[PDB]
Amino acid sequence: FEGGQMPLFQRLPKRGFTNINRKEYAVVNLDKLNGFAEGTEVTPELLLE
Amino acid sequence: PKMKTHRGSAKRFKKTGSGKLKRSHAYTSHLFANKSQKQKRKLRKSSVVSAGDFKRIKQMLANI
RNA sequence: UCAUAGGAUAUGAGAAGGCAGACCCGGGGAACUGAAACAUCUAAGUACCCGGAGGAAGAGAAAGCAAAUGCGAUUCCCUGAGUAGCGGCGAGCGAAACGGGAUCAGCCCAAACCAAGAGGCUUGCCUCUUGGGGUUGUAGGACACUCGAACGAGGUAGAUGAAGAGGUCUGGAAAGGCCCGCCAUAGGAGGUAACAGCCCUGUAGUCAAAACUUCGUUCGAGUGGAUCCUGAGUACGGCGGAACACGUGAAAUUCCGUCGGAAUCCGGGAGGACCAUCUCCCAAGGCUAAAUACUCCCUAGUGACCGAUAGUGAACCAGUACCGUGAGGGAAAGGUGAAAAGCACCCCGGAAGGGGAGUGAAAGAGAUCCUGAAACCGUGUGCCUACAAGUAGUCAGAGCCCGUUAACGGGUGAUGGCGUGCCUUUUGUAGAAUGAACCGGCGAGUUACGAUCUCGUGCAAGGUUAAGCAGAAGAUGCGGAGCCGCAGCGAAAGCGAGUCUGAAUAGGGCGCAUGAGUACGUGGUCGUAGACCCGAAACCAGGUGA
RNA sequence: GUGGGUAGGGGUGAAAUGCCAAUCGAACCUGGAGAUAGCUGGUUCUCUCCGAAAUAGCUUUAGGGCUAGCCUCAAGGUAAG
RNA sequence: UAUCCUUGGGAGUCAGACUGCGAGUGAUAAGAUCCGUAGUCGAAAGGGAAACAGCCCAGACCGCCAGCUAAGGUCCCAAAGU
RNA sequence: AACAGUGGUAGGAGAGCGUUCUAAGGGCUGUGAAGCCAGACCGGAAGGACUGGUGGAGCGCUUAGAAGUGAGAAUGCCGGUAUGAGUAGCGAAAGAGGGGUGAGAAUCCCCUCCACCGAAUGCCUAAGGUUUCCUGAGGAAGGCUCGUCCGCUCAGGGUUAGU
RNA sequence: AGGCCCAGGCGACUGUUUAGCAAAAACACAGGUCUCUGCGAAGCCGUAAGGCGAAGUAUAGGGGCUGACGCCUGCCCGGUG
RNA sequence: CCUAAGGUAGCGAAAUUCCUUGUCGGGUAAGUUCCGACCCGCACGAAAGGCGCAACGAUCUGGGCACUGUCUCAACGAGAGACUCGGUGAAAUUAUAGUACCUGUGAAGAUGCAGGUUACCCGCGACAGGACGGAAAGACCCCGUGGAGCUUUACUGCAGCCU
RNA sequence: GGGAUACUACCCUGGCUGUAUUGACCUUCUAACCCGCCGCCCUUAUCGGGCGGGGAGACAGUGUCAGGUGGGCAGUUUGACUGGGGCGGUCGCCUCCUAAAAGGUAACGGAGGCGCCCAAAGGUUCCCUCAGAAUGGUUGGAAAUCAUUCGCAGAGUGUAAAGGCACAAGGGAGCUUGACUGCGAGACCUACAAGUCGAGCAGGGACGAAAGUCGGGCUUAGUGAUCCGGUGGUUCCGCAUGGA
Repeated sequence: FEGGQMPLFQRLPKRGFTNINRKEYAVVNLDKLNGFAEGTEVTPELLLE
Repeated sequence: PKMKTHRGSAKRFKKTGSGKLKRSHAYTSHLFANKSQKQKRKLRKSSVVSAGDFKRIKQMLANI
């Protein structure tokens, strides 16, 4: 509330939509990959453990 | 009773990195013939909320 | 006076009415309040009224969830998530599936056709009762081929149950102090003239039932697919409403009232308007326990719960006295002593009440009777006071009196200086502004769930469990579903230490590059809850009164 | 006089807002209900460090409220003042 | 001389008054109202102006039967110069 | 050691004091705890000791924990007691006297006059009251005084219907 | 167990009302007027069954207004109904 | 010029008249009242009825006779309170009080402040000038983004009725 | 005369008859529905209900929907400032003074204006110069239109005041649409919301030979949030998939 002066949020406009479809991918950088040994196979199931 | 997010604000704001909130500009809905092109171009861009208003609405956007 | 209401008789552990101020279904259904007004909305399908059973009820075996080398009845707990959404796009409201748990039961019909008996005949079109006939979606079935005892455990009454009047001291009284013993599957609890494992009742273990009463053991198929069936005034639509988190909106889905109104497996319904392909499924018929909710009750127990202005209104003859016509409102009041041993007897007195005597550890303990504060009321007294006006004190101070937690002491103070109480609210109060008659008790910023920040911890590019299952209502173990970070930008597709804008390899915005967060605890503050405590006039629902 | 009827988004009224159990411009009792109160009052132990404002803007706003100014505590820039 | 700025946690304040000085309104009236500027009070006791918040001097951490002063004052009340 | 500072409302920050219970360690207590009462003691404060009297069974200290944790005001609630104050009031009214009883008599009983009502202050009887009616005892409370008295207390007794 | 007389407003009169400030010029009144209603009248209570109206029938009922009696009650239908 | 029509009869400083105690006459020594009359009716008027009206009125207004303590202007007397004694015995209020008068100051009106002036201690009977006396959190006024009742061509709805 | 349409079978240049369907006026009845009409029975019953008769009658009543009317009834609103309220006046923006030689600074203080206008009154290149006065000149004067002289600004600048403008920002002509798109280093102003200026870069232009100017008026007013909805473009999403 702002004492009847209309609050900032209501003064400001609305922005765009959001949708159900959305592929958020678990990010992993190369710096993390160094922790594995030489010559290994790295796959998501292994990354989980 | 866990806190309720203020949906009327959540539909307007967005929390950028470093914890600041991004906003659009007002006065951009339905009068444009009474505004020179310069300010129209300027208001087209997005801005960020002020320090005092940020301090005031800290609570209302607790859960992003 | 065909025949029906109607009437008469008999037979029915048949209904009613109550209840636990709880829980579950429904039918009906507010305003206060929030929105800082107010009508959509909220409060809230809450309060309240009504009907209905249960010990639990509702729900239920897919016309489902979901889009994958798929799951397989419902119910409830964490999580999803304050997300997707809804909303005078305000105030606010607000899910579900996937995932992890407790629990685990699937079944029975109508229809087809067979059999009969069921008569009306207009020879099966309908009977009605059985059975075969059957309960099904990458369909199934008709139809032809295929086989009311004795026993264990409790519950209600109970039984048995170890070890010291140990000595000594004080004391009215040992359970207490000192010095010594013993039992302990028992050191639970209470009482015992003070604080007891060994004094008593009992406690740990071990037993017990004539009679009722609650729990566990005996007394069908597969192959074929001509024909037939697979829930009609039903689904669904228009109109107007309601529930779905969803306010008519893109408005799917469910139900209600009016009207209209399908198809039958080459068939139908759903996958959030709607169409097509695909995927899943078979409504318009029923039953179904456990997980779950709640205590008027009973049994055994627990409390960093109260201790007589508390704690139930009610420790005590309390929903009583009392008030009200009535609905209804609604108090106060615990404590002699260990044992009454509760005061023989005498004196004043009419008694009451006293003084003695006696009991007892205490009579100052005597019927509010353990302790007995203050206000208040009195009696003696050391100092002062009748020529002085005083927020009454303080600082000086003679005189008089007393002699201490011994110290540059105590009481009183003739006389001088200074000086308008406390609290709130105010620019401002001695204020002729407000509140207190005085004393005592009671009497106001907490708790839960989230958020954020500081501080402290264990780990750290990782941190961390929730529900739940074991576990003395505990810790601890398991439980990786889930949540926050390590990457950001954009509305989004999407790209990525870059990304957005833009024709731009230009400029500019955003964290770059200048790497700690997480779990928990205290503390500050915030948000939802009555939220810091007292106070409205008034509104709405149900009743009581002429 | 006795026995009865009319019950509160009502009843009665030769009409005053009269009466309806000493209450009536809408009776009484319980519940929603600890209604709400931007209003009035009050809010309890002590010492120490620092220590304001009564202003601007906007407000169905004027004795209220939000932001800014002014206060305080902590971590930093450090020498800007 | 050492107070300044950034971030973060927690506030109260939105009724101000008077006295100089420069103005408005008022009748250059008001202990009037509204501004700017400085001070005190607000939130500040002490000494002075008899008594007094805002006028003057001047800031209380406590004790002392010490001294020097500021405004004001020295005939008595009443300290100090008839 | 030096130097500087130490008025303060709304406010912010830090230090503490006390209270009730809970754990661990210690021990105080009928050779008298708690509580209360009185002292001329100690600390910067909230406060804490010590010595007596009362009282007659429980209770401090130490470290930490959790709070129904601290009252002087709310025309606060409850209980008790003041003030006004020995003041107002003692509720329309004719009694007077002699005996009686009695601890006590204006007030109770008896007697003699006097006085008041008399379409009532008389005589019956409703609603209603529910033992208050009668006899014998008592006088703490009720009785606006007293009271030997009664519509009060105690023990008994009392209401007879075919009309 | 009457004071009386003269005049004047208001109200014809008897009556009724603000229990508990106001008893009046306010209310009522008989009278007058307008209008509704053909009887399962209209109007009214109730949702509806049921009623009152009324075991009544436009010389009767409901509603509005004015208020004995005497003389009278003029103009405007533009507006609202 | 305008209206749809422009107030006729009756009455008129009236329950209606601010100017206003209208102007004139009566009544009285004197009349803002009263009665009668005039009309310049701010702002009478015909069913919100107009104008009179015998009778009536705890109605309102003016005048007159009788009457008197209403008065000049008070006096006395009777009874109940008050007053003294005896018995019994409250209440509103109350920050503590050893509670003077002037002038002045002050939140502008002092008992408590300043400077003076007066005042031995304590009671009994009366007065109400003050203690802005007590009773009542002002019924007046103002403000709550308070409440309630009522009204309408305020808004939005609803019952009823009509189609 | 244009195709004079003379032996498919034209649509009717739009006409009607005989045939199944729809609305109103008509009258009927069984036949619904109604009957606070009558006779009998249930039945010692003025309730209702069975029959019969009679009257009405597809109307009415009732159910759903729709429109009108509707203070009879219900929930609400009816602003603030204010030298107390009410009434009066005002409410946003722009210019000046009050304003105390930076900025800022109130009053129901003192004076005015705005809710537009301009396809040229913009941009650019190029060229000048005013108002008033005196004197001659007719229709024609006090001023029409001419010629000389004087003339620092008195005149103009779209409009209201101030600032500033004759090296034009005033006046005239030609061309033109920068009255552009993407932006924007910095800075002013600021509680927030917003408001203002801005060099410089890229793409394309306009003007001019070039330099170089142009991102609207000579500077300051001429204008409003969000929500919702309408319209155009979309290399965005669009609930199993493709579309919507």
